[PDB]
Amino acid sequence: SINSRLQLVMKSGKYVLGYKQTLKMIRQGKAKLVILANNCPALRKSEIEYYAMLAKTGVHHYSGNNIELGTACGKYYRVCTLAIIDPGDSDIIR
Amino acid sequence: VQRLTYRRRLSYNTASNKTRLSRTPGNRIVYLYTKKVGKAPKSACGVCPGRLRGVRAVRPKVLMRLSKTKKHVSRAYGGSMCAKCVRDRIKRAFLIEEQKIVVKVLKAQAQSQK
Amino acid sequence: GRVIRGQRKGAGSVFRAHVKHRKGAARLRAVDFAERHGYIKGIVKDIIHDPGRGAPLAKVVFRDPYRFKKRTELFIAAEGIHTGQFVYCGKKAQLNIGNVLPVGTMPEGTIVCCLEEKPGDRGKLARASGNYATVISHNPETKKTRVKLPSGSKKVISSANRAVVGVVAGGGRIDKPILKAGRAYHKYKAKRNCWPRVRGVAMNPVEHPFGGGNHQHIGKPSTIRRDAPAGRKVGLIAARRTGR
Amino acid sequence: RCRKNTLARRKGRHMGIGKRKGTANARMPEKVTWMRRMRILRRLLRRYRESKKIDRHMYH
Amino acid sequence: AKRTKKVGIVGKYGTRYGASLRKMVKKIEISQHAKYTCSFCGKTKMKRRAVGIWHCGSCMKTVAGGAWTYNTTSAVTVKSAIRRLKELKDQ
Amino acid sequence: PRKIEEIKDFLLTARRKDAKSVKIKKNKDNVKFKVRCSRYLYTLVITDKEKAEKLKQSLPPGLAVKELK
RNA sequence: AGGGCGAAGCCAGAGGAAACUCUGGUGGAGGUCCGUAGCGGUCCUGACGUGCAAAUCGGUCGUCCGACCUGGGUAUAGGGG
RNA sequence: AGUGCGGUAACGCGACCGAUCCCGGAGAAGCCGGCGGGAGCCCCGGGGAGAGUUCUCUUUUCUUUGUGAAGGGCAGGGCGC
RNA sequence: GCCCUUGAAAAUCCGGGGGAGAGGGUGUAAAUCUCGCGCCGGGCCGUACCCAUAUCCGCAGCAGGUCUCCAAGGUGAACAG
Ligand SMILES: [Mg+2]
Ligand SMILES: [Mg+2]
Ligand SMILES: [Mg+2]
Ligand SMILES: [Mg+2]
Ligand SMILES: [Mg+2]
Ligand SMILES: [Mg+2]
Ligand SMILES: [Mg+2]
Ligand SMILES: [Mg+2]
Ligand SMILES: [Mg+2]
Ligand SMILES: [Zn+2]
Repeated sequence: SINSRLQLVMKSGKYVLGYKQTLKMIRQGKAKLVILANNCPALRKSEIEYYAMLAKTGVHHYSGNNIELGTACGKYYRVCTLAIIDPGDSDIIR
Repeated sequence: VQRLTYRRRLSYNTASNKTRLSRTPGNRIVYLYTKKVGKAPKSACGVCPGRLRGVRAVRPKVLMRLSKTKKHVSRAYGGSMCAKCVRDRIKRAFLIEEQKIVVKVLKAQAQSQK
Repeated sequence: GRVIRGQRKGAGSVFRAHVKHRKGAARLRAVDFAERHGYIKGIVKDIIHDPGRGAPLAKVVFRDPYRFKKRTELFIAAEGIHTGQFVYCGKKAQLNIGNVLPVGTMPEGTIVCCLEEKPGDRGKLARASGNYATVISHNPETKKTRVKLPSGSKKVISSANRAVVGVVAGGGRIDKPILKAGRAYHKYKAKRNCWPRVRGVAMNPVEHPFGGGNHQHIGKPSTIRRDAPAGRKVGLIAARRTGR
Repeated sequence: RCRKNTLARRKGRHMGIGKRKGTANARMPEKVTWMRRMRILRRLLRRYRESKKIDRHMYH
Repeated sequence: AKRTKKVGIVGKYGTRYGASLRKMVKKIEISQHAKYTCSFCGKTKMKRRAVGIWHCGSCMKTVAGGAWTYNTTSAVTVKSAIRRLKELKDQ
Repeated sequence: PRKIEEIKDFLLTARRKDAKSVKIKKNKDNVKFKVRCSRYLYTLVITDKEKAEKLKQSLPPGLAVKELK
């Protein structure tokens, strides 16, 4: 499961939550992975999906809706897009 | 106190018969009849509830008088559509066409395979 | 004596329908090559309220396939429709909700509404609010389909004639009590002059056949022929059985 | 003559139980009295915060 | 039960209309005024606009739903059946 | 009406074909110069008195120069 | 007009192991109450009763955000509306 | 070469070619509550000009004390930019 | 906030997408949903006064009826008296 591996990333690794910030992380070429909630707007997703394709970056569609993902980042707010810059000691990146 | 009367034969207080008080140089409070409140145009997108920027919200039969620059804005879809909905239309219309090309490529490979 | 309230509703006049603010008819798209052979795609531009109607409607806009021109329709909203959704329709339409396709295509047990009673009629059966029909069974030759209507009846139908998949939106309206007479008044005012209704027992015997008496009673049987001249046909018409 | 009497009303006069006809809430509406208070105390709080007297979390 | 023991929303109606009706209204009267979650953004803003039509204020997604609930049960059960049959047809 | 800010500009407006009366209001502390045209009544505020007295001479062919009192 | 009652939602504090409950606020619901204009028209079986009036007057009354009141336009005509 | 240019951008600048065709907007929206801003009026403290009172008291009490539209500037509101 | 109430049409006016066309050939052109200025025109009918305890309708200068706008000080919850 992905929730478990994220937990560790959020604890120990470096990361960034949200679309304005993750698109800046990909555009820098630092972002190693991009998680998308399922409810994300369709235009947004396809835009991000293209940005990863240009930057040769992983894109993982999360199983849950943006409330679940934010819950799954350990935040009381809700996150639709999340980039993983440096995982701490997790194998979120395979 | 100076009470006052309407200045036109329309007695009834209506959408048409709206007023305001004004002190003249003669030093008498007088009714002036007021012009209706114009609205800025809403977006062609139709989801963005907020009305458009950089347009003189004025009663539509005035627009006639106004200069072109007042009536619009320097952009593609200028003064017809909000920016956000343009820069989403743009990248949408682009990203869509890139996938149409990808499906065309996957179709052509499948023809060459078969 | 008098022409009774009831006979009078036929002359229209006061008892005609109130239709200023009504947003239009709630049809289906008309058939054409695209509908007939493939599937035309349109988008749901908005969902609307239509006075005197419990079902909400849906401005659905297509592209006319002959003139450069964006034609638009008023579908009755299938429940779970929303804006910025696409609404495909035709023979080769995908069997998902808010998607109008011929009854002959769609499998058995398939729930539909705004279902064409006769091919090309533009959507006549099951278009109320919480209502729908179910496609029972197909006869491939004869090109006919059996459909179970909300009344219970199991009507036979041409397999060509279309329907929107899914039930009608705004269901369970009638679970809420009205309470206030006022609330009744406000319902029928956006419809037609049919409300505060006076019982024929109340009336003098010139304006209704139950009228008169020293006691508010009917006096004759309240069941009645339907070979009955208009003016008597009052109470329970052709009532097969009458009680609880 | 009025002006003189209004000056009496300032001193706190002709204002006892037996010269009131309206309810207390009519005379000074409780809502308005509340509105004043919030608009005071809140104004005091955000002045304190914006002088670094009190921190974010205290303020809240 | 701060202000009322057992009327809540239907305390507006006062004594009127009878106990059963007012109890019967309390169910709907609650649900219809409820703010639901917009399964589109995920904010709690789905609010009935008029009968059978619910609007997210943020999402701006108007959504044909039930008369007093964003979803009827009927609609939900119909949805799943259609999805099942769709899969049965195409494979 | 229209206020003007350059002594030259008012001189150019006064020199048009459409113009006529160029009345002059000594307000004390101000000395305006109101020159009527077809459409607008142009005015020009000239705070100095000697500069106003100088301009007085600089209007051209025999216009009204109907000084106001 | 102006008042009264103070429904949902919201805040804090206190208790509760939880479920949740109490206390103080805020909030302003309603074919809600009082009560003006308005609309009406209970009683005095008052006045008047060759009247002011071919139905009026006085006090007293009902209602006063709603099946509210109301101008103009428009529809329905005689065994018909 | 030349169917204007500025701003990261919201957008800006006095003008800035253009048909049938198409899309959109404005015209074009219920009632009720609360709160806020702007005026008119009222109020208060004073300046003046004219009044009335003055047996005693009263720096008195009373009146009056202005700037149209249209432009330009600037507050002051608002913004789901 | 309320609605099993969701609360006008059209004339007219503008914006945008498109890009069929048009412009002159190195001092000018076509172009100004033209910017600033300049010139000429805007016909037809209504326009007195009353608008109500005396200009209206109730046979009358009839205690009846008849749609609106403006709306000072004091007392007072108050457009109550
Ligand atoms: Mg008019
Ligand atoms: Mg502009
Ligand atoms: Mg009777
Ligand atoms: Mg009979
Ligand atoms: Mg009597
Ligand atoms: Mg007598
Ligand atoms: Mg008399
Ligand atoms: Mg006159
Ligand atoms: Mg009068
Ligand atoms: Zn938009």
